[PDB]
Parts: sequence; structure tokens; C-alpha cells
Amino acid sequence: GAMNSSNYAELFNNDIKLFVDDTNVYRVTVHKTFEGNVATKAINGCIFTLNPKTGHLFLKIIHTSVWAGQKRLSQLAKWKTAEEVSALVRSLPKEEQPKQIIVTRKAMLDPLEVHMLDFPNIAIRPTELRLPFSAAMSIDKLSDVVMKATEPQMVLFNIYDDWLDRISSYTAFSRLTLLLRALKTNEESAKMILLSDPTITIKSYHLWPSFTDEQWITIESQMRDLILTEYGRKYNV
Amino acid sequence: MNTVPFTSAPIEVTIGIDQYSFNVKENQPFHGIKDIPIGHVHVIHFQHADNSSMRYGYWFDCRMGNFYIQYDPKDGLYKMMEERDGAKFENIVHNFKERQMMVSYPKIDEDDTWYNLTEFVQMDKIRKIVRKDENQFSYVDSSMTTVQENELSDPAHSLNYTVINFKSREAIRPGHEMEDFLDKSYYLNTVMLQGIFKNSSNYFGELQFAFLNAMFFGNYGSSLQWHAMIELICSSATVPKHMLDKLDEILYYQIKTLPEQYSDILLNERVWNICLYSSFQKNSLHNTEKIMENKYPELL
Ligand SMILES: NNc1ccc(Br)cn1
Ligand SMILES: NNc1ccc(Br)cn1
Repeated sequence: GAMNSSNYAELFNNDIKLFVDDTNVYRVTVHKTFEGNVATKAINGCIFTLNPKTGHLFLKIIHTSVWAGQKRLSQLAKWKTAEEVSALVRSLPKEEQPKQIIVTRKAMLDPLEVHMLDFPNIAIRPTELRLPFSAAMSIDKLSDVVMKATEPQMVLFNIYDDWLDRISSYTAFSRLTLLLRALKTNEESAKMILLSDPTITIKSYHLWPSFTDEQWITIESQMRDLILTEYGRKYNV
Repeated sequence: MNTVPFTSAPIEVTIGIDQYSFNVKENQPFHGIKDIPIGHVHVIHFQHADNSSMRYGYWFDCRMGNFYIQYDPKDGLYKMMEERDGAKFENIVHNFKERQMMVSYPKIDEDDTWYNLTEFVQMDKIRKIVRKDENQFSYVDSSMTTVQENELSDPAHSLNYTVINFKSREAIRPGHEMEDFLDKSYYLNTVMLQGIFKNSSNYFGELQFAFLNAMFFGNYGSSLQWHAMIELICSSATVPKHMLDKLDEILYYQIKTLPEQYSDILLNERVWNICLYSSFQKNSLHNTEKIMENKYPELL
């Protein structure tokens, strides 16, 4: 059924699974019209489809042209997400297709379930975790590829860089979610922390800086402080 | 006017006939029910005084044969049977009528309730879901499960209602996922009406039958089938105008007839609130909405 803190290690077993997060599929700026009314302008978005074991991220870019002349866009966005996830599964070889797909938001369940009817053995699941995948657009290189897109496009990343060479997938996923939680609660401070030392660079083929093991501990520590800090600055504690 | 003769009444039982019911005491001199309106199906049902568990009964149509009730002390129930010897039967009935041992089906002349609840309910069709072909009448009880229930265990004793499932390949055209899931007109009009039921009368008949089994036997899977069939129409943007007018009448009389104290179980809050207030046909069920608001405003 639903995925939560009790069955958290199942993410890192050998049954292929994907997380799907649709938060950033339909993105708008809200503005005033000459007549003093409000209007939205859509900007490019993405589906965040992530294998939590391997780090493989299938970033389907959603070009604003997909909304042209469509109504009830927030509702369409969920079905478009489902259409694209289903098209992704069908494009994968059978032995790479997921056994489960976990949606981060419950409103995706019925749209994905209907689009995956042809895949009765793929279990579509919600989660009670509050995962920070909405902050994926705070990762500069992912934001850059979405905004520059001039057509629908799928880009493949490994969101863990080379981390799996040194750490387990459980640890890699805990780092990832800590970074993204920080970027979601205070993006500026989070990005300040990640780059404050000019000597640590981001490899052209990576997303995040090339920290040593020790430097990663210091980083992770500073990100938890930030999250606790903001939790105070928010609630005054 | 036709007659259903009871060999005897050896156990205390509440007897239903259509929407009417009467108590019979252990070994009371009861020998059946007379003056049954020809032209309609009928149901005659039973609830033993000792074990209110298992309401059971028999759908029948007096035009199709001479039918009688006799208690079976081995299986412990009142069984319907057919008498093929017409004169043996006329003579049995005439004697019990002369001795005034029968209750009269008590139809008020003004009263169209039973007609209105069974308008699309034929009896040869009833037997296509309650499969027992050696009999002209059909047994139903509280605990029989439907074909669809068994998919999610004895097949001979099942209710073979039409399977409706909104998240099935049958209901959803490839490439029309969103369209077909949010407006079910394709599934209603093409798959079910044109494909399976053939016409609105076969749709209405199954639906009316589902309701009556839910009300009379507390058959849960019937209740599920009745809600599903309502939800498929209400969730279709394109329904023939005659079907909506007729549906409004059908549901009106079903809601009118439901015992006031059984609404809590027999009525699905989500389905009704969706059908009356959110669905495409939210404005097309005036009579049904008005009786539901005046009779069961709590559900809503
Ligand atoms: N076996 N024939 C019949 C018919 C009617 C009644 Br009542 C009893 N026996
Ligand atoms: N209109 N004929 C029908 C259809 C279904 C059932 Br059950 C009964 N009579």
C-alpha cells in the first residue's frame, strides 16, 4: 500500500522501483493584465522520475506548447504526467521496467493507474513521506535544461553523481533528500553552503560538488543546521 | 389474478410478497397468497423468526407456470416449486380459497409502486443472472455473491450481474485515458448500451433488479451493482434525454420505497453526493434530488 517510515528500506532492495513527482510539471507566473485583471503565463516544467536505488533520474521536460489551447491545466498536468510515465515504462526493456511506481502526491494515483492498465503487475503506490522533490528545480543544471528547452525532451541524469562508488544507496538517498529539503526551506543559504569554498568544483558530468568524505560530513552538518535554523526562524523557537 | 398455495407453515416466519409483508406463526393455518396482479414479476421472500440471518426468496412470474411454496424440514427452508398438473393445482387453490386460508395481495387501486419498481424487470432476463435453468423461478438470498465479487467462491450460486469497473481496459480506450475516465459516455453508450445491454430497457431492468435484491435481501453485491450502474450514467456527459428522465423516475420510486431505517447501509454517500451535486447529470434528476433532500438530508 502506502510507503512510509516503517517500510523505508524497501526503496533500496533489488526490486526496480521509481518515484514520480509531478510538482514541477505545470509551472506558472501570475501577473496583472493591462485591464487590471490577473493572468497566468506558463513556463517550461518537468516530470521528476527517479530510481532511488541507482540514482537514475528520467527528467521529462514539459514544454509550454503542450498547454496551448487546453483547459483545466492543473488537472491535465496530472494525466500528462501519467501519459509520459507510461510512455517511459513502455520504452524500457522488460527487465528494466519497474515493479512499483511510487507517486509523491496522491492525486497522481488514478491518472497513473488508468494509463498503466496495460501493466497490471506494476504496483502504483502512494507514500506518507513528505519528500522534497519539488526542489529539483533548485539544482542549477536541471533548472537550466528545463528552461532552455524549445521542444519536448527527455534528459537522463544520475542524481547521485559518483556517490555510489563510496556509499550505499540508503546513504545516497538520505544525502539527496537532506540537500533538497535544505534547498526547499532556504534556497539561498543552501546554495551558499554548497559553493562557499571555490576550491571544490562541480564536474561537467555531475550535478553536485566533488566533496571528499570528510567535506560531505561538514556539508551535511551545515544543511541540518540550516533546516533546524529555518524551523526556528519560522516557528520562533 | 393468480395464486401462490403454501402446503403449510411449520415454522414461524415473516413472509414478504413484493413490498408487503406479514407474520405467520409456527403451524398457523396459512395456505398462501391470492389475488397477485398478473403482468409483473413478483418476489416472495422469507425471514425465519428464529434465525433472522438469511433473508431468502423467489422471483417468479405467474404467467410462466403454477407455483407453490412447501417447507422442507431437511434443508430448513420454504422452497418454491412448480405444479405441472394444472387441474391438481386449480383444485388445491379452490379448496384453500373456499376455506379462506389465504392472504390477499393488498394492492391499493391508486398505487403504482410495484409497477414503478419493476417497469423494466422481465422474468426470462432475471434467470440470465440467477442461473438455475431447471426452474422457471429464481432463488436469491442475503449471502449470494456476484461474479465481480468472486473475481476479487461457488460459481453456481452467484449473481451474474454485468461487470462494470471504471478502471478497466473495457472502460478506457487507449489514447483516451483522461477523456474516458472523466466522462464515461463511451463506456455507457458504446460499450454497455450498444454493446452489452443492447438498449436502455435491459440497462434499467438489471439496475431495478439489483436494487430490489439489495432492499429485500440485504444483498451487498446487488447494492454495489445498483450504485455502479447509477454512477456510470451520472458520470456520462452524453446520455439520451429519455434515459435521464426515466432514470429520475426509477430512482425516485426506489428512494421512496426504501425503509427509512435502512438508508444508513443501503445508500452509498459518495455515489449519491457525486450523482446529485458534482456529476454531469447533477441537474437532470429533479424528482430524485428533491425526495433525497427531504427524506435523507443527513446522507448529504
Ligand atoms: N404437489 N402438488 C402441490 C401443489 C400445491 C400444493 Br400447496 C401442494 N402440493
Ligand atoms: N428488461 N429486461 C430485463 C433486464 C434485466 C433484468 Br435482470 C431483468 N429484465
